[PDB]
Amino acid sequence: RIAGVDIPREKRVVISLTYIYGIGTSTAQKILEEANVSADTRVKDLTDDELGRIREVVDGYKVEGDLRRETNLNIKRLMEISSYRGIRHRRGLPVRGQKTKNNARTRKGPVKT
Amino acid sequence: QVEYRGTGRRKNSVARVRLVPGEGNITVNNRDVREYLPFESLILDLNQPFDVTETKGNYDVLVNVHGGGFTGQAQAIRHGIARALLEADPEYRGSLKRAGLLTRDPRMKERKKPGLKAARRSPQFSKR
Amino acid sequence: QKIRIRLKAYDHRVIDQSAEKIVETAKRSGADVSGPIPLPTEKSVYTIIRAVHKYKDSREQFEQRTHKRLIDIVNPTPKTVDALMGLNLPSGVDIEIKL
Amino acid sequence: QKINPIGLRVGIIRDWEAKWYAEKDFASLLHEDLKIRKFIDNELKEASVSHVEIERAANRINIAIHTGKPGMVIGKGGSEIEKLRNKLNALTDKKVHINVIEIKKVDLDARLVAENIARQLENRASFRRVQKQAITRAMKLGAKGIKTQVSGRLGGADIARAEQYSEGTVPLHTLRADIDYAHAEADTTYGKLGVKVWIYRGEV
Amino acid sequence: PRKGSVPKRDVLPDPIHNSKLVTKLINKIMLDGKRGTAQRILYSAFDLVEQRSGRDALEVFEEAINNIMPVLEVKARYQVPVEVRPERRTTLGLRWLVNYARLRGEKTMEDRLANEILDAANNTGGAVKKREDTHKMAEANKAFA
Amino acid sequence: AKTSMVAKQQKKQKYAVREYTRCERCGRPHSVYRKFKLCRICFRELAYKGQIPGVRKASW
Amino acid sequence: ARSIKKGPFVDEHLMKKVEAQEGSEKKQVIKTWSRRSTIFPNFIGHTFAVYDGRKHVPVYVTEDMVGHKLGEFAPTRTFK
RNA sequence: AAGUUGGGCACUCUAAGUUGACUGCCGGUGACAAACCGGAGGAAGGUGGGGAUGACGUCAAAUCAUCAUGCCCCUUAUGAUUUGGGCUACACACGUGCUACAAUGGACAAUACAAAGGGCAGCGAAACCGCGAGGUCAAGCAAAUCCCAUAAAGUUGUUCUCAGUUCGGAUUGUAGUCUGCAACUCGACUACAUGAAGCUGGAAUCGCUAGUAAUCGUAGAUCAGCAUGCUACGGUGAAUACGUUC
RNA sequence: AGAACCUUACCAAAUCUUGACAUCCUUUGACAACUCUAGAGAUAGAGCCUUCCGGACAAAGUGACAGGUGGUG
Ligand SMILES: [Zn+2]
Repeated sequence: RIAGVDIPREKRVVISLTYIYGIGTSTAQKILEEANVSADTRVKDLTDDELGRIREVVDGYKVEGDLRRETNLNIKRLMEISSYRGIRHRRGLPVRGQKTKNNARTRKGPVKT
Repeated sequence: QVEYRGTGRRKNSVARVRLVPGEGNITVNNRDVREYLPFESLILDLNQPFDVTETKGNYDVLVNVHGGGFTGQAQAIRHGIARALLEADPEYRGSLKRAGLLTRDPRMKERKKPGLKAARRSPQFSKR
Repeated sequence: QKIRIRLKAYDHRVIDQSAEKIVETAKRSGADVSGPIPLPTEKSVYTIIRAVHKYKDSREQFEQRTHKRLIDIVNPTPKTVDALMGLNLPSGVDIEIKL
Repeated sequence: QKINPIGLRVGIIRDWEAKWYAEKDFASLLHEDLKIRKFIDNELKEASVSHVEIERAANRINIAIHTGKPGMVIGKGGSEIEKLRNKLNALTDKKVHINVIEIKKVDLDARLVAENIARQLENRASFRRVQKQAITRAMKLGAKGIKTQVSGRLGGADIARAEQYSEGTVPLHTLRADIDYAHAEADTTYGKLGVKVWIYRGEV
Repeated sequence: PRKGSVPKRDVLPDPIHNSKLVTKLINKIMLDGKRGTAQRILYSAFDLVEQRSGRDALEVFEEAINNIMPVLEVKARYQVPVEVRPERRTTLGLRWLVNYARLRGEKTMEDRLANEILDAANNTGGAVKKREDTHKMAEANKAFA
Repeated sequence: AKTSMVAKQQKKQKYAVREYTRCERCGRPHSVYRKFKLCRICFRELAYKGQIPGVRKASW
Repeated sequence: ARSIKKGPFVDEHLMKKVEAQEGSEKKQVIKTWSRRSTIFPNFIGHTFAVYDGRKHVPVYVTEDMVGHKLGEFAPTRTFK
């Protein structure tokens, strides 16, 4: 349990750390190398000192709830300023200049025939 | 010396093959055959001409082969070995021909046709 | 002490006859010539929509093939140089001389 | 639907009309040649200019005008040829040398026949009689085969159609055959009439 | 609209086993031209079946193909039954073997193929079930012959 | 092409990225080859007339 | 331009028009076609009538609008 | 260190000219014919494999926006210049494709084998800087010489163990690179995070008969920049064709 | 076989009427890259100022005339 989130017990530590929101493969490897820990050692077969070092490294990465709050604040700011990206966020359409005549499902939800 | 030189071709692979009196070792581009080729089936095919001529292990092979992929270069080597055995002894012509090893496989990659995805494959058709 | 002659032409016939002419001129002048050496031909292919409008699937493919010939003169002489520089070749072939 | 026979045979048994080489200023030389050809065509309309070959070397432009009326192009004292040369030198900074080639049998030249029939059509002759007489004289002059075609609003009719006549052999699919092909246009009061002529003077 | 029958291809014997049937099984397993992958898969499966049966891999494979080779089939026209050609027998046997092996639940294709050939040898495989169904429907439609 | 458009293409552009190629024989803006300064249509016509040195129909 | 090594882009005429009358507190509306100009902190508190294709939409500059383009607040297409 | 240079034109290769394949020879089926089948020889055998080549005609098929052109129409505008915005919209239906749903696989490290093209203000080697796309200096090269340019699939080792996951990579946030006067509408790519549907697809429907299909990369025209499209290249490399009832 | 501008033919706005482009006719040149000002620009205001051989060439005015990716395949 790191950053207030449990992680799979039987998964290798490097992969299992990615389950923390804000932690991916690259940052997981970087954290594991900073806090010296075997790459292939499973979290279940892990030492308390290693877990503490991992927590110490992780706490400063600005992940999980703080990261979610920051992303939401950015989205809200662009919505509030009345930017084009804000309008498209409000309308639930692609924001990065895609074509909406077709293929905009991940932003527009399921097809309404 | 006593070198028996020959050429082999397959697809876009050309193999200059020299046979010398030896113990059966095959060197390809200064590398062992069993390391150069990624499968033992290719080695067996290479040795097939020797089996046909009944001179297995009586020659060491030196190969300078370039072009194509691994199977193409292997079969070019086989063609070159058959040609070299022909040069060494004309009496092997019948056995090699019956084995079908003197033939230079003429199959090549067909060009792409304009208006087609490939040489033959055509775009998916849709009435209406 | 060598002179290179590079000939480029769209017609292999004209390039070959020009190469023979220059080789004969050099041999007459007295120099020794190694060649002609046919360098690989450079072929540029152009694919065009045959129709003026629509009809994508029908095409026409043209080519321009430039053939390349190399001549080496080994023992140059003032007579050889004068003959080479005074010799006139057909308008098709392009000749470059590197001394 | 039918390949242009000249285009099919160029580079096989027919030589290019532009005899030169370039690597860098290819486009500039090509469009220089095109403007030269356009100028010659506009200037020698009355002359029976069958065709023109252009070569260039040593900063010189060798023009070869194959024509059926060499006297008209040259002039009695060479004045016409000299004037053409001067105009070409004015158009192009390079120096132009012009040669004139005589065509003995204008009636066996596809382009000359096409232009003659187009001129008659503009004069409002019969699109059938013109082709018939063309094929007759070409065939009597030893042509192994000839084909003529005229398409458009033939007699001014609203519905455009095409009609053609032939005689002898014109093997358009034989790549050996040296078939002379030409297309011309009559600008009749009703519009464009397209004339096509194929001539096969035999093996050579 | 067909002039007649066309010449049939001839495959070379397996380099190690010298068996046309093994060569054609390798070809069937091959996907996208990955002949090397097919070869390694087949050899691993042969090793597994040899280990698990204590009997010759070629012998068990021959028994499996004999078990899963049909003798009658049905073609739409109603469905009329008809005999199966000797080469059609081998083709169908190999095709069904590979298909139902891929359909098995084992983790790896080598395990799937080994288990499927074992089940075919024991006469209790998916290919065996397919052959039984084909024979049953052929017998049911025997009248239309 | 439009005469005004051809003239505007020929004239100097205040931008440099604002330069585009037109066929120099007919003026078609699309499908113009750099080596010949011709669109595909004019290229075909002139290759048929044999007035493009060394250019012939291809096959292989 | 976008690359950091080059400074944020802005039309010289637009920037100088903004700078003019900076001291006076009676700042007026600036008509501009420069949808591409970046918004500098110097623009805060100003009103730009930005051309969106047919008319100049008024845009009021605030702190949160720094770093964006003037065009992002003058939509060009109309839907519903 | 290197075919790097001294030397050589053996080999490969390059490109001009030539020889070769014609049912030519042999045996069967066949009306001693044509042809079909089989065999020898041959690298190649039955128009060896492909390309170009498209008759007389059909559809008043397409194109007046490549070009040209009869007639009609506008001429203070239906002509012309400029900045900005459309052509990129988005409750929706269809065609063509790319990527996947995984273990014949994902990830990591090591190590091979192509062909065909492009390069003048263009190909940008090595070196240094940055994790990165890239930036600074800059050699060679108007080409069988230098560069683009280490191909990928593959092979060999470690790990994952059937899990919407170490699959999948849309979507979005932030931070950058490059081009271009200028990437908001509306470019490509890179780094970190975010990690959607999808676990092989109903009715129906498409391509393909061999170096083909399928898979894997590679190059080029357009082009400042922008390709899952198009046009070409090669690596690995199948299955089946009983038959003409539908 | 390459829509951010250009392309571009469409729209808004600011602008021109022998015209963005061509031939003829009268005058005759120093035209015009270049720097300043006002403009989103296209453009307008004075300078600077650099060319030219019986005439190429290039500017100003006027009338013929230009122009159309407008229609009818
Ligand atoms: Zn054109």
